[PDB]
Amino acid sequence: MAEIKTSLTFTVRRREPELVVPAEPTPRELKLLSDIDDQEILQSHLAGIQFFRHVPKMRNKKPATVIKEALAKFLVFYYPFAGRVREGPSGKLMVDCSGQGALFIEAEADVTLSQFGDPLQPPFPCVEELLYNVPGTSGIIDTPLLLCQVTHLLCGGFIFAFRFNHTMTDAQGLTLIMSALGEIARGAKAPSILPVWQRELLCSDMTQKSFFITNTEISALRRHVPTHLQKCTTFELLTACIWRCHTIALQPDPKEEMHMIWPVNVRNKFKFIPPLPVGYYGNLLAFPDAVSTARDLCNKPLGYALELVMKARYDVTKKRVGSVSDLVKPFKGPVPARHAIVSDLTRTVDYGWGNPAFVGPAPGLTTYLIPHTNNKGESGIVVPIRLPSGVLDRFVKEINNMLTQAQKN
Repeated sequence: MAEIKTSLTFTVRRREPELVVPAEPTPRELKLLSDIDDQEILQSHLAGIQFFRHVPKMRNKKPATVIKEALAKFLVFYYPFAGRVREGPSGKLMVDCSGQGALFIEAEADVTLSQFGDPLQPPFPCVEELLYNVPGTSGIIDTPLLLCQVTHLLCGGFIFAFRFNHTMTDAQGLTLIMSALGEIARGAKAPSILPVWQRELLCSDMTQKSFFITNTEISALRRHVPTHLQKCTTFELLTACIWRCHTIALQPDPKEEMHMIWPVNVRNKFKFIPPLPVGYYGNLLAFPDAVSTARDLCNKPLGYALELVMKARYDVTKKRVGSVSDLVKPFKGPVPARHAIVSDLTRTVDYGWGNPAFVGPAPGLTTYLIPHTNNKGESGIVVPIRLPSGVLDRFVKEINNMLTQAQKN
């Protein structure tokens, strides 16, 4: 199984980050975060990256400057994104909407869009520099809720990176919000969709390796499972494989309980009554939780883990009509420690330079299924696994063994 090493590196020069406040005074309120965006597993950050080719007619305009000023005007409507989150009484998190400002970095990079390769595909080099981690930012509470970096290129293109605080929205929200920002950058005076905020309706020694698996091997793994389970998604399959291997490789007590947790967006999977509000941009995620004992995962074939993953998916999606509060629920209980997390990154913003050349995303195991078409014309999936060297080599060994077999028969 191949490793993918990023072989591009460049200087980045950044100015000092600036607080962007809404261009117009906004309401000073104390808003509540819903019970979905409040849950522990979602108390992280959520990151994205956009690549824009140079446009000659846009020569008189500085993308950082258009975007920064757009941002001011955008924060007028999305004024929670200029607030800080913090601890309510009891154990609930709220947004202090006082226009403190989002963070914005203007940067330049000694490199050109072309030097990234054909095509633009992740994982990207030097991303830690494209979107800097200003010290005193990475906490959930009392930090800016949005951090964005515009970095312009020697070729006249530019990269736009952004990190949202994940208690405020999810990837789908991000899409809406990014489009809103784009229309305001593009001359509009209001987003096409006017945002609402009604989160009450939802209350009541480590080493890294990235691996490419060709659709060849995926095909093999598919043909090596029970036919009644052969119709799964390739995400489902690969997550089965990772749960299985990570557990074997983790060398834990055969009695330990093993959890395989992933986000599933239910914005468009359920038909809600009452419907959702038109400008809702709160978190809308179910967390299927596939469990098994260590020893069953290790002793049984991949079909056991796979079947369990699909029963998990179904169980969390079983009901398809009802209220949000009945249909969408937090992850039950304290997220375990033996858990493993997998996000699916397999499934049109314009600021004046057109649509992006690429647009995507920057103690237990947390990994991503990243689409990646290879050097020679294989679609496939890149998995950025990171573990301790002991665990990590054992993880590769076991996943390699499964690979050899699945095709070799």
